[PDB]
Amino acid sequence: PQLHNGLDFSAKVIQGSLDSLPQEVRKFVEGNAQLCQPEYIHICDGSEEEYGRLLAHMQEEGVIRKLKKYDNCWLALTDPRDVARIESKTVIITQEQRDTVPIPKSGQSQLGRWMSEEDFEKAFNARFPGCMKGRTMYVIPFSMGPLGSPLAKIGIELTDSPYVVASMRIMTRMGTSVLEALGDGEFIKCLHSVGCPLPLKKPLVNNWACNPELTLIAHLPDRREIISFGSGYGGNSLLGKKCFALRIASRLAKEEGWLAEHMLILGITNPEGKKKYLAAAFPSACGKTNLAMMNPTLPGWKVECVGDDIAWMKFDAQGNLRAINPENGFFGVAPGTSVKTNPNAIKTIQKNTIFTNVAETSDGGVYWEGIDEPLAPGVTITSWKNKEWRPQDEEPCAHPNSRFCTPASQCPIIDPAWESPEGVPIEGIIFGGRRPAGVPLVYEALSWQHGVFVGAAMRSEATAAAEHKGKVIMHDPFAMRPFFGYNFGKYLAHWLSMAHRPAAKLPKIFHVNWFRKDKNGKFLWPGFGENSRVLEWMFGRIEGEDSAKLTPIGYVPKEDALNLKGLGDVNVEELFGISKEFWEKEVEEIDKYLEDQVNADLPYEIERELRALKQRISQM
Ligand SMILES: Nc1nc2c(ncn2[C@@H]2O[C@H](COP(=O)(O)OP(=O)(O)O)[C@@H](O)[C@H]2O)c(=O)[nH]1
Ligand SMILES: [Mn+2]
Ligand SMILES: [Mn+2]
Ligand SMILES: [Mn+2]
Repeated sequence: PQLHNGLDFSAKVIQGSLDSLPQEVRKFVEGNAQLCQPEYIHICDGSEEEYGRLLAHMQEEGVIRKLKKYDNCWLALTDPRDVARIESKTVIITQEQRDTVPIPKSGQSQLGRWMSEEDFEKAFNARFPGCMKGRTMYVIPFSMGPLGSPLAKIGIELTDSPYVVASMRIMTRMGTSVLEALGDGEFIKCLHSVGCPLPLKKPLVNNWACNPELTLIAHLPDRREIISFGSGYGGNSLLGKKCFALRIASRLAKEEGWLAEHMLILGITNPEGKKKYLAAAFPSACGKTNLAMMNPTLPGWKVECVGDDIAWMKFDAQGNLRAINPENGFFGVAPGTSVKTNPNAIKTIQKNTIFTNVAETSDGGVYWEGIDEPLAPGVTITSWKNKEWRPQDEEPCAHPNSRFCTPASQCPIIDPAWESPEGVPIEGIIFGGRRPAGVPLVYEALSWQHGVFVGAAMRSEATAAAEHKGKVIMHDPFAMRPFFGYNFGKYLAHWLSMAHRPAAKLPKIFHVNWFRKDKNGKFLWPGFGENSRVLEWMFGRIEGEDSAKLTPIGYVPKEDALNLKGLGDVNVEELFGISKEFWEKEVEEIDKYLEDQVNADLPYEIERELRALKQRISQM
């Protein structure tokens, strides 16, 4: 009810009907409409018609450009201040800090950013009231995972950015069919605003609405709410990806007995017609997308992509670990993507794809560093800064975090079961990162508990994913450091508890390093499609082949166990060398890290593995 006309936003709905929404969806929409005060409300139906008008609208506003060279591809150029997912502005709200992060022993926690309810209410009320003035509030009903899938979860994102709507249509299942599937069911509440109410008080750069100063990405697992303000870029605004599928989801999985992980999923078929599914957790910019879409160099081997970033996993009745990709597309880094590195990505992004902050060629194409493709005579390049760009300048023409947003269905090697609601059985889990020294090409864990320790001990050199710079080696256990939804110590115990499941078929756990370098700073391993040779060894090890040698850090391939034909010039000694001096140092850093960062919440079995690894090394 009401005594005036300030609560019924029906007159501002320009597509859809507040009446057709489930009760709790309407309250969520109208309540924030009253708080944010949008000029219009647009309930997305996910149709092609809506998508086409949205793109046309953004093209008329100067928000996106049409890439004439390709089929329905578009380029967005962001404010240079809003070009990446901001980890320092990402917080998780719980009544108790210990629910979100372990209480460090000495210093500040790297496993998460906790904020109290009281502090968040002050930050929230300082940002959102009236933040959508003069703008349209889009209502995105989206499903993470195939509709009707047992591991699928439904969310509603409210946003004032048509760029977010278009991207969410690619990255999720979005439209009217989700509302019908949701019914009166529970849903994750996602609220997003670029934080630029009209009239504008700060001139917009590149027609990119954003509020860097007030940027804040908040998670409230207890209330099932994601609240993001100030940024329109990727992980900050596509709330189903990191905020939902990893942070919120990891907490739900802990409660409900499954796993939400930062893992690609790929199926691999060998020359004998046997096919296995693998999952791999690498930190950002460490090769998940290249591995998941690999073009294998070994004849008779086939790699198929289920997903390249997020895996939701759960043991089924038979004891198999089943995984689904909850996403609907790929949001991959553009630079470095070439025909020789990731030809399957090139084939995917040639249509129905949105590019952000890559360079544009004069003939309506895209360009970026590492594309490894010559341009025709006369073709000029416009940088992501919307300026004439020559290869002689030091400015890269594409931002290092530039992106393509492409539908997964267009991947030529998309797995025929990538949308199966039952998921795919995982028989192996891979951990890895950028280690320039010490860590061999591949080793296999000695047990489940050691495997969990291997994931917890993961380290990798600073890349260009968050706001980290320089050449530093940091910890990123399970490749989840930016994404833990709850106490990491409890996360370890959750992983360890899977070994207690009856009839559980635990997958083998491997650790790979594509990035070891020699004394000259040159990669010892060619990588890319050649990684199929490493997958072949894992494949045989899962079948039980006696191809492993025992070392202090785990099992490594026997001599001549790796198919190295066609290479031969590879320095195998330095590539699999295990140095006592290096690993003595490695255990100590892991020890100091786990002791400080996990402290009282470190499971004993993890501490035992650390002690056991320290002992085996000391006997070298
Ligand atoms: N040396 C080497 N580099 C790689 C390999 N795979 C990927 N890369 C590089 O790592 C960067 C990011 O790769 P990407 O697949 O997007 O990583 P993701 O963010 O985990 O999906 C790209 O620029 C690639 O050139 C590899 O096997 N060897
Ligand atoms: Mn990722
Ligand atoms: Mn990627
Ligand atoms: Mn145990």
